[PDB]
Amino acid sequence: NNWIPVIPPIP
Amino acid sequence: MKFVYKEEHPFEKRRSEGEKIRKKYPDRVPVIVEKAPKARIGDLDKKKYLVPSDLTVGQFYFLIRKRIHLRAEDALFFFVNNVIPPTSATMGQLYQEHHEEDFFLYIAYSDESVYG
Repeated sequence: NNWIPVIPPIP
Repeated sequence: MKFVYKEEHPFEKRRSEGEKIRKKYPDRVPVIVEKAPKARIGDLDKKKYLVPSDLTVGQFYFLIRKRIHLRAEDALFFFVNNVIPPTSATMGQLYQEHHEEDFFLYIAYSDESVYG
């Protein structure tokens, strides 16, 4: 399938 | 290891994909996440994750917790090469030590803390 990119949220 | 992803994609295909992704995103690590066998815990809709190197294992725990819709009370444990990685380690350190020959990092998850 496709890749799930992750983005950390800022505090 | 006992991962379904390795039984649906041959090694040559996985290694080629892993080498390109590590070139396209040198600040990210490709991670394959699957449920450990005999585990009693919810499933994961997607198993391929591109994770920033500076994300900690504790932050990935929480991210995975939400995708499974686990409560904060419910247990969740990661296993890399049959060892539970420390929550204070980053995904970059974990990848650098444990990445397999296809340039993927493999993580199993379970409700149990004992290998398993």
